[PDB]
Amino acid sequence: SIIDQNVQALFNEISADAVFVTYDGQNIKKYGTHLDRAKTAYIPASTFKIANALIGLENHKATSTEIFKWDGKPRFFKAWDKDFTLGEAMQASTVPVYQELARRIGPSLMQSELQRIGYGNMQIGTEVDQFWLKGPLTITPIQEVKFVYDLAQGQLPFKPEVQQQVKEMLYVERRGENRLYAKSGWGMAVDPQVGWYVGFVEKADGQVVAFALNMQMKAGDDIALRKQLSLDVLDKLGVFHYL
Ligand SMILES: *C(=O)[C@H]([C@@H](C)O)[C@@]1(C)CC(S[C@@H]2CN[C@H](C(=O)N(C)C)C2)=C(C(=O)O)N1
Repeated sequence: SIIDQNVQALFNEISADAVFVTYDGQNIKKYGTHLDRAKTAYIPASTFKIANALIGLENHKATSTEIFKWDGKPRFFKAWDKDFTLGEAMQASTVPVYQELARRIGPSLMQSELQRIGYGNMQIGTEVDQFWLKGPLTITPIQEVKFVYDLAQGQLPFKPEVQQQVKEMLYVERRGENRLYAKSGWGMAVDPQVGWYVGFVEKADGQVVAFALNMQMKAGDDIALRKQLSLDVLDKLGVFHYL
């Protein structure tokens, strides 16, 4: 089609290895300059916040109303120097809040919950507040896309109210009837550094298009490029047209 061409021509602009995967419940579609990336496992980085919230709510280690208090030790960013709910930390990608959550879960529950749902290679090593940021946990774009697809459908192995709560922590914007949910990620502590823009689009007519951008990142890159590249693709596909 000409849709594909317009989509690929977008990537013909970008000088970084990238793949963009879509999943509608039937077919995987892959776009970008390095298609092989879709099958390659990278660290989830801050995309793991989705499964961290799920496991934590499912196992009574937090609620979506509980306030995670700033403990006075300044954080990497100044925007992180306050109190957060898990939903608020989800949009601000507040890492220390989600590290506290991982420490509340602990290594034994975290491991067995990840085996139970089959998330990536299901490997955490020895530091329970670090495995998604530096490894050994890794996951393919195809796996991320099918994961967030089931989330949107309520079909993950978690209580339906728990998926509903983490789902709405991901809500970004709606255009007329169509809803966009998304989570970004930048694993800087690894070589190569990996960028993520995972999420989905919920039509009003029930249908769901999950998506996963995965690209290589350089120190200094445009922190906004992951989201603006994904919205351009989704518009070129006709899944989430610009207004
Ligand atoms: C997660 O992947 C990553 C590490 C520290 O866990 C994290 C939280 C840092 C960044 S960069 C920074 C956080 N949010 C900012 C942003 O996107 N905007 C629009 C201001 C930049 C990210 C990231 O996803 O970019 N995640």
